[PDB]
Amino acid sequence: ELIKGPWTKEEDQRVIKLVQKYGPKRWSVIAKHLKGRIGKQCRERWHNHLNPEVKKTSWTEEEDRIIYQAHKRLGNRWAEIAKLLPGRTDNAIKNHWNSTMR
Ligand code: NA
Ligand code: NA
Repeated sequence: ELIKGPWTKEEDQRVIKLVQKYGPKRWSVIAKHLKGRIGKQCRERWHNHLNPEVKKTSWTEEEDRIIYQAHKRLGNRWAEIAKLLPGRTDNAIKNHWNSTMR
């Protein structure tokens, strides 16, 4: 019933299209359109990777410290580190690191 593993480009495209239709808060409804994926999965894929919005251009020291400790722990695993930062996607973190923390 439920599928696991990597998100395909087709699935990512689908989530974006459905968010435009239902908005960023009917995750269970959006999930009905994706084979084997549930609301929670779609929600996290959006907030941790797909969301194109930029709401905060500055970073706090608390965020930097979390990234630094996670990097020592895991290395350059942006997708995993993104799970630890409430308002950041993996790409946001990757760029912040290479231009300010590296
Ligand atoms: Na589904
Ligand atoms: Na995040």
